[PDB]
Amino acid sequence: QGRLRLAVITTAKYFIPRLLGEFIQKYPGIEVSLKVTNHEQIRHRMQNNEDDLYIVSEPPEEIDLNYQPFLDNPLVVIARRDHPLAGKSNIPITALNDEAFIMREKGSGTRLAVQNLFHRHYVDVRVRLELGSNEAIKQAIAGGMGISVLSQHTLVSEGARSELTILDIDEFPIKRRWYVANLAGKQLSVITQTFLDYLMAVTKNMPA
Amino acid sequence: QGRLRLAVITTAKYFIPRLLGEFIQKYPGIEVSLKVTNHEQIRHRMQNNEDDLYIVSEPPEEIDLNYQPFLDNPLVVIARRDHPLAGKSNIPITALNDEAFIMREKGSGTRLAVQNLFHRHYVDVRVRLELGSNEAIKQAIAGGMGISVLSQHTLVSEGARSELTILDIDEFPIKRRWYVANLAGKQLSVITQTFLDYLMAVTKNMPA
Repeated sequence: QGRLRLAVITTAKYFIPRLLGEFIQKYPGIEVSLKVTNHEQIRHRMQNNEDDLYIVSEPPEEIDLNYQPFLDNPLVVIARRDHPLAGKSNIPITALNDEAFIMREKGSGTRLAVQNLFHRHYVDVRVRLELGSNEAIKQAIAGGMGISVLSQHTLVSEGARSELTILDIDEFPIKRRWYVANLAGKQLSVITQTFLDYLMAVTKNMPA
Repeated sequence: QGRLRLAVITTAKYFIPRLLGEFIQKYPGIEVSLKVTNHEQIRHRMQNNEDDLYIVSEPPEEIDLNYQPFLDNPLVVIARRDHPLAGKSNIPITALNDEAFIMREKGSGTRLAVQNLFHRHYVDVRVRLELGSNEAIKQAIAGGMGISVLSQHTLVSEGARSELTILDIDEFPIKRRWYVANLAGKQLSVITQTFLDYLMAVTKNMPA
């Protein structure tokens, strides 16, 4: 028996549940409660010590954590397939200037990495939609409301008649990783420790 | 010009963005910030008066709101298509007893309606996964981790080789509606008022 409490960043909401399936067959006593949030909300969770484990791409600055990388999390430029640059290669990052660009909510680590990248490269995009969900943003792109940068893991749901496409823009993908983390020095439960080793083992040489 | 701040329940994250597309073409000055949450978190938003408009299915009890229904939000039983009851009709609600059943996070209105319905009907389900996201739950069902009850709006993404199926269980769908709401007596901005009328008009006799 036992409860495992996971908090994960938004982009891990498909992967982790799917991994839970094998895990839970292997340990039928174990209950799992999963919270899905953005990086800002997950810092608070960590500050109130709410969970056993946290999955993050960017470690919160003011929290002391142990962690291991287990999977790449490349962030890519997504557009609709009728975009004029769809299908083109070696697109300079300068081509993004003044493009209609949908942003995630404040507190998103996705947004903060895009902002840092654009600042670093003197890129100015035209933002009028701040949409607090990866799925909302994919819908907006599909409805012709612009391009965005999201985790490539969000495109795993896209099949068949997917309107979405990755633009091969320079400086992309934003190289980023998923980490499994716990409060530094925190004595981990045996359930927690078991999941952690399970996660590390199943992901060992896995691509994205 | 102007900013519109929308907070919506999780199940409205596909619909509303898609409706934003026509709206924003019509008013190119208008910036829209969208937050996506569950009912518990949206009560807090309302308590701190954070947004112009709120989309909810169940009005928070202790907040005084104006609101209008604009779209049905039927909650249905979802399983994987190899489920033994997949494809059967007039399934009594008693068939749910001891079924492996994935729940949403505490604070979900989806969860509270399922709990009320099951209590009312003396149904006990076997819960070991509490997954804080509709998408997480669809992934779990697809990976054979059980059945759940979600908004039918979450199945709009399912196409092609969808593993998911609606079980025709009695007492389902849970009849529920999306409402667009604002703090009672709150003087609405002209941007806000414009969106509201736009929403009401475009949804007027729309099915689900």
